[PDB]
Amino acid sequence: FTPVVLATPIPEEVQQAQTEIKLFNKWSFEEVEVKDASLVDYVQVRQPIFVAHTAGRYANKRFRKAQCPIIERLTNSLMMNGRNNGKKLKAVRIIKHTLDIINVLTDQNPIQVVVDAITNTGPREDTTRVGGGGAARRQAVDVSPLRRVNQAIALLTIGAREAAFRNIKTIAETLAEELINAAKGSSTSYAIKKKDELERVAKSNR
Amino acid sequence: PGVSVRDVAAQDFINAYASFLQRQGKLEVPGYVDIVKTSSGNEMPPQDAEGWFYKRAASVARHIYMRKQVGVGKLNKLYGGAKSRGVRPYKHIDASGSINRKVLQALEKIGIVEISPKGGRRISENGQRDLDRIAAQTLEEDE
Amino acid sequence: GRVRTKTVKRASKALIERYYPKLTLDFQTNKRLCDEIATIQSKRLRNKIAGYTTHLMKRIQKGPVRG
Amino acid sequence: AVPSVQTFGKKKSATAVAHVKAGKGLIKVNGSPITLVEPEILRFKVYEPLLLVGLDKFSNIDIRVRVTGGGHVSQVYAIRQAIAKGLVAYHQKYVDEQSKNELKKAFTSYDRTLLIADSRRPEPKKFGGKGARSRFQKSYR
Amino acid sequence: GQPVNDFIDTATRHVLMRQGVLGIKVKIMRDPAKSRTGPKALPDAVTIIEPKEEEPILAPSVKDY
Amino acid sequence: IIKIRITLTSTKVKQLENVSSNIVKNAEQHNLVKKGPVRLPTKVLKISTRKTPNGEGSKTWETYEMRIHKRYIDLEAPVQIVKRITQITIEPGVDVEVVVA
Amino acid sequence: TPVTLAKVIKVLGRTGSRGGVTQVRVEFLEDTSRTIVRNVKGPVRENDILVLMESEREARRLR
Amino acid sequence: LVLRGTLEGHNGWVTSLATSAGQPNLLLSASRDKTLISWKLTGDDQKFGVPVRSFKGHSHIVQDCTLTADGAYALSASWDKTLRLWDVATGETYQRFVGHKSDVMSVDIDKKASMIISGSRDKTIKVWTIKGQCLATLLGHNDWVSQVRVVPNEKADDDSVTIISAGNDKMVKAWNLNQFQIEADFIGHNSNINTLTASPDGTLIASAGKDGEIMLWNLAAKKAMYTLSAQDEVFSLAFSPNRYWLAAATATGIKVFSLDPQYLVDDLRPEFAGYSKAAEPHAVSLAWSADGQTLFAGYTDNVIRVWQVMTAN
RNA sequence: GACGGAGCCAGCGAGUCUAACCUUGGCCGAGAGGUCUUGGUAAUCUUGUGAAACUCCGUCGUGCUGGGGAUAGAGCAUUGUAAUUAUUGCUCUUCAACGAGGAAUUCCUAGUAAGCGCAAGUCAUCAGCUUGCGUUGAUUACGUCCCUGCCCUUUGUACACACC
RNA sequence: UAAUUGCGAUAACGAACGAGACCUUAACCUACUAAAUAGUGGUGCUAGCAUUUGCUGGUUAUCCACUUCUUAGAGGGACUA
Ligand SMILES: [Mg+2]
Ligand SMILES: [Mg+2]
Ligand SMILES: [Mg+2]
Ligand SMILES: [Mg+2]
Ligand SMILES: [Mg+2]
Ligand SMILES: [Mg+2]
Ligand SMILES: [Mg+2]
Ligand SMILES: [Mg+2]
Ligand SMILES: [Mg+2]
Ligand SMILES: [Mg+2]
Ligand SMILES: [Mg+2]
Ligand SMILES: [Mg+2]
Ligand SMILES: [Mg+2]
Repeated sequence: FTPVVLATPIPEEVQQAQTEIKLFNKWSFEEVEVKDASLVDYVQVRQPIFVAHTAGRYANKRFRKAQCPIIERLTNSLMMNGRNNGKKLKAVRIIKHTLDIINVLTDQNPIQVVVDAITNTGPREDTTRVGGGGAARRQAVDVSPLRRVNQAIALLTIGAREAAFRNIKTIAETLAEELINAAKGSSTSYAIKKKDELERVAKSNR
Repeated sequence: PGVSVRDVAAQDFINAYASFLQRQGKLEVPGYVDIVKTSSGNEMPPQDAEGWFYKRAASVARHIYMRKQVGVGKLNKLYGGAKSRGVRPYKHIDASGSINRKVLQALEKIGIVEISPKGGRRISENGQRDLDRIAAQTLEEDE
Repeated sequence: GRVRTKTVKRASKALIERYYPKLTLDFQTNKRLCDEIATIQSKRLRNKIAGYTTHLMKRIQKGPVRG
Repeated sequence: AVPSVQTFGKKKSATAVAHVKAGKGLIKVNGSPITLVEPEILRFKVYEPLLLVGLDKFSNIDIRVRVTGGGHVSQVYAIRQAIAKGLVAYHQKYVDEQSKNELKKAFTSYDRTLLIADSRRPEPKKFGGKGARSRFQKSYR
Repeated sequence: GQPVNDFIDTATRHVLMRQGVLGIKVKIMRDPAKSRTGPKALPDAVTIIEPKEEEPILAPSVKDY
Repeated sequence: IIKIRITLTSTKVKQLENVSSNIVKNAEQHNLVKKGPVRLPTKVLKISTRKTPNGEGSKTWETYEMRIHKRYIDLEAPVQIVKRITQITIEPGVDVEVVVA
Repeated sequence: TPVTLAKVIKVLGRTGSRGGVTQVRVEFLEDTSRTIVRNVKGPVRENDILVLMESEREARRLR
Repeated sequence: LVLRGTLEGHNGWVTSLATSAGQPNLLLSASRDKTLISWKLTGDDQKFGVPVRSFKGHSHIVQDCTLTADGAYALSASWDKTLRLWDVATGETYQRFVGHKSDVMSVDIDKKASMIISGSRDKTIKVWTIKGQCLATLLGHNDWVSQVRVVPNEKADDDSVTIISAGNDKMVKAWNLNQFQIEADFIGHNSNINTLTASPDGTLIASAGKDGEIMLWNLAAKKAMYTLSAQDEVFSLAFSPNRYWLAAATATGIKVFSLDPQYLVDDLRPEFAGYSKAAEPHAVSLAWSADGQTLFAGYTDNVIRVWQVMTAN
């Protein structure tokens, strides 16, 4: 393994793991694949990241948010409501705790759980607005894959917010159970419930 | 192979130095330690009543080591916080100068800090020595 | 956008009209030329003059223009 | 003697001055080890350079960073630059161009620009609003 | 612009008559060519000096010294 | 042979600059050590007030700025040379003060 | 379910009264010569993969 | 003369290339990426040379680099009105010449490494010593002086060194520096002039400009020989010393010509891809080796490359 | 998330002469504050303005509750000639509505919104205001003329104080 | 085109104001000039621990050296290359 010992410690755990494979805190970034098509090249899980806090410019041009890795997008969507607009260091801790709870509930990769949740809650068919003199109509329209991913992350975080507003359960637990049920759609996630109502209203209004 | 309070962590070292000052006990605390709020910007007294003054002593001793010379005004500015003025917005209000000076002169009468010219209080010989030795035992606390 | 105005267009046209053999195809050399044979009072304006002059040089090498 | 170089790292207001010299191989910020900086979860953000390139290339370097200005995140993102640019400057001035270059390839392959700083600066505030772009709420009635 | 701050001089004068006071605004733009300090032209003029010409063939030869 | 300090300040940058150029020039043909001038941070006198004389109209504010530029040079010169510098170098607007210590 | 994986070729124009629905020319990833127009709600580039459950609406300009 | 592999490492037009007579395994490249990179050659199928040292310290584009013979003193002339003298190892500035009022065009050291000469954009040529004393100022050119090139005199280091220079008012001046006056002037150029060079023996000048004619002059008899169109913008000029040829980097590629007798040798074409026919990357710089087996050509795609003299078949 | 400890980081600026300004440091005081000195006409001294939000460890625990701090009573200080319809500051006690807000409607495309404090202005005292500054820093467009309007052209007009 | 901004067309030609240009500020300069009223490194004196070189500090008349960070002034840089 060849450790190099200095008077500064540089502990062996971070030494070995992050010299061998470019991880999360301690999580493998390889062997994760997007289980379905039509979300590749947007769900950015090919370039690894240590910690979701990056000073990356993504809102300058048109699709640098698509180039951005997905875990930072999960933190940035965990960020909303006016009490917590700014505290993304806190959002990173919540996300680390959430993925720890994911590991405890299921032995599989938490980033794979996040990918499966986004894949299974992307709303395939939305409904847009038409002038339509009289009852001011709505017409069913498909969804671009970036809008799929964005609405998926927004649904996950809004569900966690409203299900852990006034409860004993913390944001990390609520986000973890929502991510588990969105990974296995069991008609229990608020994200998949909003997906299902979007699909049924689209197939009614088409 | 080379030990300093800069080289040891803050929270751990502060807990261990508070425990050492508890085990020694020669601090001659004032009588109103249970009364105070430690600042006018507080509304509740400190929870750990048996060791809050000694934790303050540990923090102040570490501060005097880290800096050249500071006074009760600098300590009050540091240990102050945000005052809840009701419906009005928060402000920064300084801490309790009485307990700050009581813990300063208590560290003096131990022999950890002394009077430094151009005004001020600076770390002592045996104060730098015993802060460095307890920094050692916190470094080699590993099993 | 990056539409160039009558000042830079008129000036660059006059320079390329009466200084064709001396002026080059490179922006750096061409702006040193503009600095030396024009008493322009603005640095950014001088850079704009030289840039449009280089554009006209490339178009002249490509083919004959009407202007 | 003392073959040292001085580099800097800036974010929005933080200036981190890194003294990089040939020594035993220690890495310290404000007279304290890197393993003791307090952004809590950004301990890995500091390690990012040291880690990426490899501890080996630091097993002969003493770097000491003095830090001024800007809040805690500004502080840490500045260390990152200094312990990476001081690195790049040292490999420029003393060792092989292929080594410095492949370090540049790794840095720009993974980069949050690292070696270059962010050009984003706080724009000035305008009258009629508490923010720089947002204006006061008007009523019409 | 700063050309107005550089070249233009403005004056305002209140004139009292038997009615209400009259306001005289006088504005004078100085020429740039007879200035003694500062810029000698507006920041728009690109004055281009004319070149001189030489015969091309020249009967290519050398000179002895 | 007395070691004194000369400190100049003004609001107009260019006349301050050629005052300082005159001073450093004269010191350089009569060298004392070298003592190039030291340039202080520019003090921006900021005064913000309303545009409107009355209180009607859109709430538009304005910020007038004065700029104070200030330099110092150290000289270690005899009496008459200190004098001849201090009365020969003088221009409008630039205020120059000399201190013995 | 008849899920269909489409793949764009061309962007036609941004229809819709509010201007958010984009017209695209897509193929279907099994026949090259089978291409139709689609209304999309989100932002669309060239070379991306869309999802249909129904592929024969052949819609047009929205008012 | 085939391609011996491509050479990368720059981000600007490679303005100058040079070698060392004492150590023939070294290259120096000055480019428009504001740095001067010295390379050690290896002879690999592709990477002929590996960069070993990079030199910085300019605030604008560097144009020319010149070395002493053994390879220990290196001058650069750069458009921030700077001249600077490095060593090769450990990369520190030995000295900086300042005093030029504008961009600097060309620098040359004499054969005994005592006299440094710099022609520059303020229509003038400074001549300096090694330590940094301005020995003299020389005028005469009404326009941009293009380049200067030293000329060594006869054997046993005779008590004279000559110099030639070209300036963009159709003028070529040959000077002697024993007591600083003018000795020869050359006229005849149709157009703009950019590049000349002097023979290794030290009696021939070849000079070149905008419209493709090459003139050659001789100082021993002080007479003109001829002129030769290259049909394009010729940029750089070099002498193959032992084999005695004329390499000319031009706006379309390389034209290498022969002197004994007068015949064209090669219109050298590099293969390119991805570019249209109206945006062909032209040439910038040429250099010959110490014994002239190798010419290095620096090109506008930030790319240097090398072709070695070999039998035709 | 509130509280309690510890960790601990900015930038824009202002400041006294015939006046009494910004105040360090020492001491008294729970606190506000007081007193003895000191530095500064200022990149030097106040001031590293050791700011707050944050970070860590702990108490609490879905309870209008340790959330929230209005409305009240008593007392202690400071400014001022003078505080009574409390100038403000501090201490204890009192502990109300508020459980995320209907028709409507405002601002906003990146270091922007939003959160967070600080300085200056008015100032003897009094910021919940404004003007600036920095700290932390998202989402969602990269379009359209549907609503509200604007510019140009054509067209119609019984309008010209001009579609009110 | 942000722009009666330009290309062009053309009973119009040649101009003018405005826009733009300009000025201030925020960004870059390990290139210049510098600087105990900004710093940095070394040297002395001195304090701890380790002692084996070291690590963390303090020090105004301990000097010496430098300007990377800090300030400015003169410039350069982007002109869509
Ligand atoms: Mg606190
Ligand atoms: Mg609040
Ligand atoms: Mg704001
Ligand atoms: Mg707290
Ligand atoms: Mg500060
Ligand atoms: Mg409360
Ligand atoms: Mg106020
Ligand atoms: Mg009042
Ligand atoms: Mg008011
Ligand atoms: Mg009609
Ligand atoms: Mg009428
Ligand atoms: Mg009507
Ligand atoms: Mg010392």
